[PDB]
Amino acid sequence: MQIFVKTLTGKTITLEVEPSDTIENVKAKIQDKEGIPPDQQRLIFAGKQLEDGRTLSDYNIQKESTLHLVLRLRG
Amino acid sequence: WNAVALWAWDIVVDNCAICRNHIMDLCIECQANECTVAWGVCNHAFHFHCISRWLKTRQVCPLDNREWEFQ
Amino acid sequence: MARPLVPSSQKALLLELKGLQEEPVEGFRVTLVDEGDLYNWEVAIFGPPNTYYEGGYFKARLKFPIDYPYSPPAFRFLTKMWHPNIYETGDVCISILHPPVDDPQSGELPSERWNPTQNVRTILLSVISLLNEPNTFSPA
Amino acid sequence: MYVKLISSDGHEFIVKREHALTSGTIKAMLSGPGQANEVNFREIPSHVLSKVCMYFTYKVRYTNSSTEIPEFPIAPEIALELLMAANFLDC
Amino acid sequence: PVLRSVNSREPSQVIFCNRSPRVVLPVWLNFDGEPQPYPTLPPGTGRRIHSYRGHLWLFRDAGTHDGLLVNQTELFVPSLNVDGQPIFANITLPVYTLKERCLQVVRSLVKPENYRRLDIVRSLYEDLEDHPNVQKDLERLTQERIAH
Amino acid sequence: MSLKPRVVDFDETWNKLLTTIKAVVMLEYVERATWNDRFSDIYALCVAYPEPLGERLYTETKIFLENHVRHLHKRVLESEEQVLVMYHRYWEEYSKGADYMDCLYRYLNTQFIKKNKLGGVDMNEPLMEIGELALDMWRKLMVEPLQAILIRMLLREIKNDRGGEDPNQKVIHGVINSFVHVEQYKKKFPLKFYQEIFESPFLTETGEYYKQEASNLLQESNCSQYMEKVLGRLKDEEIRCRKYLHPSSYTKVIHECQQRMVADHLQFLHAECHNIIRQEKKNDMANMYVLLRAVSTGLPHMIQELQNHIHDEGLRATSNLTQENMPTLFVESVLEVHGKFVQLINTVLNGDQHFMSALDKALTSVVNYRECKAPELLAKYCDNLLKKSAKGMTENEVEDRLTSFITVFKYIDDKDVFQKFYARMLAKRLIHGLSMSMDSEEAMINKLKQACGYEFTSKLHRMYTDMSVSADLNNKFNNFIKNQLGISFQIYVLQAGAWPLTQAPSSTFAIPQELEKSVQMFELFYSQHFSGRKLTWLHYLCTGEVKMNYLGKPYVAMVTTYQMAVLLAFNNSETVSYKELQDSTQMNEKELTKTIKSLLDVKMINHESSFSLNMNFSSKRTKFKITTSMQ
Amino acid sequence: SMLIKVKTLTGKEIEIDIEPTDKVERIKERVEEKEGIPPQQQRLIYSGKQMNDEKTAADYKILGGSVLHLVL
Amino acid sequence: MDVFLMIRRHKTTIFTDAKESSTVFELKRIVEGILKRPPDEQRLYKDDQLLDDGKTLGECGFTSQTARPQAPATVGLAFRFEALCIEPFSSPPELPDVMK
Amino acid sequence: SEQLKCCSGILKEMFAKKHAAYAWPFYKPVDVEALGLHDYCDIIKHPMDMSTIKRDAQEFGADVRLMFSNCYKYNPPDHEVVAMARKLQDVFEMRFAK
Ligand SMILES: Cc1ncsc1-c1ccc(CNC(=O)[C@@H]2C[C@@H](O)CN2C(=O)[C@@H](NC(=O)COCCOCCOCCNC(=O)C[C@@H]2N=C(c3ccc(Cl)cc3)c3c(sc(C)c3C)-n3c(C)nnc32)C(C)(C)C)cc1
Ligand SMILES: [Zn+2]
Ligand SMILES: [Zn+2]
Ligand SMILES: [Zn+2]
Repeated sequence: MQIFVKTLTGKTITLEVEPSDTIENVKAKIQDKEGIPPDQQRLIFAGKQLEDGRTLSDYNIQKESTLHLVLRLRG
Repeated sequence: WNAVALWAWDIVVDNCAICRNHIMDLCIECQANECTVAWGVCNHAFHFHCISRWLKTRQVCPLDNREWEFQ
Repeated sequence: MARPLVPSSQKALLLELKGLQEEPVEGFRVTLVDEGDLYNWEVAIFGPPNTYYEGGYFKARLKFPIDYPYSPPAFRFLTKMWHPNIYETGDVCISILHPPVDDPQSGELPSERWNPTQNVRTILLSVISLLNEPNTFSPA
Repeated sequence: MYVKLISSDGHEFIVKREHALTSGTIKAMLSGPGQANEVNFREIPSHVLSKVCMYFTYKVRYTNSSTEIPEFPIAPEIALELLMAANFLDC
Repeated sequence: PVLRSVNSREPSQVIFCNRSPRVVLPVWLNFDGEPQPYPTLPPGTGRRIHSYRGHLWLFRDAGTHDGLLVNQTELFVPSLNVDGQPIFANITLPVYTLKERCLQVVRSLVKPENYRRLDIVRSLYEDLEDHPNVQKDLERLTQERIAH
Repeated sequence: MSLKPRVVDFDETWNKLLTTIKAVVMLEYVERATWNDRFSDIYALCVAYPEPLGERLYTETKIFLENHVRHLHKRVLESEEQVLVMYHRYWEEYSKGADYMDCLYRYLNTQFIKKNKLGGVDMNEPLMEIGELALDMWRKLMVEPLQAILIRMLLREIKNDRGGEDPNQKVIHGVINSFVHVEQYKKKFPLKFYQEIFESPFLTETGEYYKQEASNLLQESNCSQYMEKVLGRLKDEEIRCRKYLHPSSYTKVIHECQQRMVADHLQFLHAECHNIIRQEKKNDMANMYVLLRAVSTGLPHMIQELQNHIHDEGLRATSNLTQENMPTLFVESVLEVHGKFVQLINTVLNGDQHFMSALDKALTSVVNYRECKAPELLAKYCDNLLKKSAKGMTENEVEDRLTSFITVFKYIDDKDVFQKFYARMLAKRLIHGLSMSMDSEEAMINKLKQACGYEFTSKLHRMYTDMSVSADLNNKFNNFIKNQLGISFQIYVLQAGAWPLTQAPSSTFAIPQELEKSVQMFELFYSQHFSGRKLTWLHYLCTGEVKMNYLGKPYVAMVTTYQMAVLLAFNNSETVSYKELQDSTQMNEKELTKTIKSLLDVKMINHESSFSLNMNFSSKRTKFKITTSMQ
Repeated sequence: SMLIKVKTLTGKEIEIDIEPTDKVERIKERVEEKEGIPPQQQRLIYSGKQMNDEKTAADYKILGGSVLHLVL
Repeated sequence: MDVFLMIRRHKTTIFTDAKESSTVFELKRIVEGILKRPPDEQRLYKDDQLLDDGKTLGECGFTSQTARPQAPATVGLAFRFEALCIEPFSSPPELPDVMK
Repeated sequence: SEQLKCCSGILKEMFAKKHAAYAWPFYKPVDVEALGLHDYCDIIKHPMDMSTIKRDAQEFGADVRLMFSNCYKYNPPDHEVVAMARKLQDVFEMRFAK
């Protein structure tokens, strides 16, 4: 499938992944496509944090959707 | 004859994060009137005028958490 | 008649507002409280579906410093909120809104700290994420 | 426009009715039938009616404005009679 | 009470100048609304005072408590100041009804108890006896504020 | 002077004042001297010595008023059938009185009633200053007793007025306003006696009577006449209310009539709204609008019906069209529908924004109609307007047509397909020169941008900027060459993301010697003057000058690069076969076939096939250019 | 005459056509005419400001293609 | 600068006002409004000497000091011709024995 | 020169609106007549104020310390003025140390 990814640099990109790829794999692909290490990457969809240890099917994200990438946050 | 050959390709826009302007276009501050483009260790492209201010405010790249250094 | 010189911070704020309007961000809307004040913007926060805040409407006030984007703007929720990372006055404790000052004792990385590369949309997304995943390490 | 009050000894006191209408009882005496000018009476001596008229004039001239608004002196001798007359005229 | 000094803790400076021939003792309303006395000011005598922003103060006559008009209103509210210059409040007299003014003259010229010594009816004896209490004025002001 | 304390024979003094006040209250002339003498005696009574008789004066005046108003009630009863007029007379009497006899007792008010008003354990009636006492007792002993009879007769009088009669307006208004005068001097409520004792009965009965009248009109005449007579009734009712009632109830009475003549029959009105609008009966449409505006639930249904009619009319007018001029006929039908119904709404429906919105929705549905066909036709129409084929039209006419096209396109829902057609149309117009006016194209682009943001126009804006940039770069290259190839320079470079005809070639095409030299010079100039993304040579569009010296007269044509190579291939021999030409040109088979066909059509060349140069080829002018027929 | 889309929480972009001088009440009623949401249970959000039922759409600086926020 | 006056004849008395710079003719016009005998019939004095129309009240001795609102001055009256004559008011009462 | 510039910057920061919530009482010298403090002059033998302050940075530091100490000694320990003075002095000491 294909998804939409937005980086902090304003430019927009898309990634071709299946419903079997893991969150870690998606983060690695985003890092390869942009130039940000996975440690300082965070994917947000529908106002919810994307756990690294999961799969796209877990959040039920289909093709043509959008994913928001932000920096590291804490309390 | 006219013929056609165009664009002499040579490799993204590398939009600066601090100013949000184009690489070819001068920085936001320089627009109001020699704005060189400075690249960091992570290869991120940032204008010299905004890169110097960011470094002065804090010695950390805006996108990556690593140090800012040229080639 | 030369037009008044647009400040760099004002131009950056206008560009950010234009980008946000051209690319709507789900879960919130950003608009200026007063047309003549580009440093005072009103943002509406809507609870994401499938969360404890679903169906909620909490207003927030964003104030951008004169040195923007060098310094992160002040973000505080207008509607009364009870969260470990939200103070009674409405201030939001987020590493993104913290100044880029190297604080070894804080435990927050400079990369997670506020940077010029950050944006209002990114700050709103981080706040929304924290609303559902509050950090109890340093409750405010 | 001018009402002609009257005292005991026979004095006739003429004054603008717009001033004289600050006293409720004179306003009543004028608002009745007949026309109600001339307004006669039973007690007041001229020496009390004169002071009441001076109060009427003062109440328009040197008050209701930005100013010092001085005290209009009242002789201690006339105090009782003028108090009773002010009670009657409701001024 | 509805009329009470605001405990904002914000410094405020003022001056209460007496324009009426009477001696005026500035009155201060406390945090709960209870009147609080202040040192008297001689007729034509004025000075500076210290009071936080939002304070509610009134005026009174030195001997008879006869009402005095401060800044063309029953109460004066001092705001914050600029450059340390105290606010300027002017005390001036109201427009007395003749009964009330002659009553005030009788009270000034005859001591507070000697009213029944005078040669008129006991109804106006009763009027004489009423030295205006600040409580009645405060209640009337609260009612007027509620109505308006 | 004033009035002195006195010992007073209360009985005789009160008897004298009693007869005197009697004389004045009954309107009997009384001298001002005597009246002020009564004032005198009243001061005395209220200051009486040794003790004040003010209390007994008040009690005796209360008894006097009770006696008097009871007298007047007995008099009204005795009046039998003249109650309205005689009540009005007594009311004028007693109101003027209790205005006078208030000022006269005003001293007593101040001294006694204002000073003792409250208290006592028993819930006794509070003291009332003389004005309040007089009016309240008038109430309590003339109105409350008769309230039913007065209501009945006043209702009957107003009913006569409705039936065409004209009873005494002054008397009726006075009798209806005394119920509100008796309200004066009490702070509790301003109008409650009148509201709850007249307005409510009168509103009930007027509602009943006009519901009956609505039944009569409906059963008697048709829908149009019914609306007209209902509007007439409402107007006459407003006049009647103004004449008779208190102003606070005008709204309530008119609301009652509207509710009982329109709202409680809205189903028939809605059912016939279909017929009225579908029959474009303008007068009844206006009446229906005015009446249904008075009911919240009315206007939405008429909005729906006008929406449906506009939808159907547009659909019919646009589908019944001939296929000869589909774009122009489509757009003209849409605009004529729009104008007709905008004029109709402004003229007859008061220009209501709701019906304007209905018109907009209906025309949106029509302009997105399909079996998309409508965006296709609209794109074709704007294209045709801008092309050179619109012969005879001036620049102002083109601008007006563009404004109309924008007005029609504002409701185009299929923006994606519209832009898809428009990008190709505009690009073809620009590249081949078919565009009638580049300034007009820029104006249309600006209108589209103002309509739908820069994102929507990105493609067309980029295409126009690219045409301008190609022209500017050609000028700059000419300047650079002059600042230092056998033929001029005219070639195209485009971005593949907007231009739809960007079918870049890939075969090892061999450009002529002059074309190759010019390309080398242009590339050398560009390498130092600019940089960026790479693009393939769009030889299929570029045109250049080729000289045919073999003809009997000189002729030079600015022809396509592929066409130029094909023509130059003839330099080897007069007759050339397809295989030899393909080998010489190195061009794609489809491109070579298209070039051969275009050359045959132009008459330049004549027909495993073989072709020979046309020695009879001629042109209108010695110097000319060939059109890009390689789209 | 303008074209706007009312984005719902799920993600369905409801396209509606309004006038430059339209009213908030009419804009809300349009959603019910095409979405079914009653006008009494709609709270439009635009530029972080709660849409008022009295102010016209021109006071909110609404332009073509603007995404509107509707919360039930 | 205003001047207030207590015009008088016999034991009758009147209350009006004026400006210091006002002419005696203007004051006679005021008396015409009062009486209402027109100015020509009037004949005015202060204290006993006849006034002149052209003279301003300031010239005649009226001043904001001499004719203050609480103590309005006195003007004489006579008509066209007859002499002047003024008499005082009634004597006030006696102070009661308690205030003595 | 550097010490004087740093002292001027610290004074400007103190006078800024950022800390005006607590620096307001010390903007100008205390007005004895307005405050009604008969013994204020006897209590404080050397009055000072931020406006009055506005050899080296040591002199400025000593003046600021004396100004703070005057109010600290005059007012009771639990005074709102004392609390505001302490709040301002915290930032002043932080700036001096930095
Ligand atoms: C002579 C006169 N004639 C007609 S009126 C009058 C008069 C007018 C004003 C005053 C003084 N002002 C007041 O009493 C004001 C008026 C009214 O607004 C209420 N009020 C108060 O002071 C009230 N106070 C407040 O609302 C704030 O409460 C904190 C309580 O402490 C107030 C003062 O303590 C009593 C006497 N001590 C001082 O004044 C010491 C003085 N305090 C302060 C001081 C006082 C309070 C605060 Cl929060 C901070 C600093 C002070 C300074 S300098 C300066 C500009 C100030 C304000 N200061 C320094 C340095 N060192 N000492 C001081 C009250 C009734 C609770 C005492 C005295 C007489
Ligand atoms: Zn970097
Ligand atoms: Zn930059
Ligand atoms: Zn720069």
